[PDB]
Amino acid sequence: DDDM
Amino acid sequence: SGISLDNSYKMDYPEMGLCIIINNKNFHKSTGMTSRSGTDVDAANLRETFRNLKYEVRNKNDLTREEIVELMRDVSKEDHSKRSSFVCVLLSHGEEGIIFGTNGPVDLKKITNFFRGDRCRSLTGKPKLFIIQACRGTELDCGIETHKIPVEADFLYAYSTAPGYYSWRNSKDGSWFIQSLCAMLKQYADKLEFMHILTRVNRKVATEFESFSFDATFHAKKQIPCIQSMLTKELYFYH
Amino acid sequence: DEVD
Repeated sequence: DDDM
Repeated sequence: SGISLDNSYKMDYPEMGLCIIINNKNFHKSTGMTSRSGTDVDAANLRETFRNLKYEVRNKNDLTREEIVELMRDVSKEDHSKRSSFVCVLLSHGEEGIIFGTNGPVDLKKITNFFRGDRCRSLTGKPKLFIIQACRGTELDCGIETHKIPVEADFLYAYSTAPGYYSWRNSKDGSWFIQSLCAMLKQYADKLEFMHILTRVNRKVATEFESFSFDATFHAKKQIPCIQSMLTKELYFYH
Repeated sequence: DEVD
């Protein structure tokens, strides 16, 4: 899970 | 076979492991904490740096104290059987023993405890690296002109600053420590053991940075990072 | 330069  | 030596962590599992990056820039007004400009520069630097070391990087931005704890709990509950190591980078406000979520403090010990040898079995005997860019107090450095293992074993805490001290961040270039960490990892990760890399980081921060401020209290100050190693072997990022 |  990645925001960036 | 012939003579075998075992002074180095096994880093040839199928995966290098996870690199969790927690980047807190914007804080809830009620806390009274200011925004951490420059920290996005840091987070992207780390993402690229660790990507090149073959870590599965997860960037997380602006987490509450509850979200921080929940993330670490969930990550510590993954199966790390096929991974060589674990890395966690914390970028936030802090004080000694504490890192801030967007709405309040988190005890550093609460975070790392999730990964204790007895609570995260698939990381037992593997290196668990915590890289912490955050204040550890309010002191300023004026400088001077020139069959069982311990549950706390196999941790390395790479602090940006000495116990009790402020940590410095440049709003354009990023934090002094993370700037230097990434440069030294890029240049030496394929050559040097990690402790020796972190010593080069120490020298870089100590010699190449010095604060500039219109405020005399904060002008011309220095910084030395702090390596806290509970590792039991040498750590090389190659094999 | 800013402190954290």
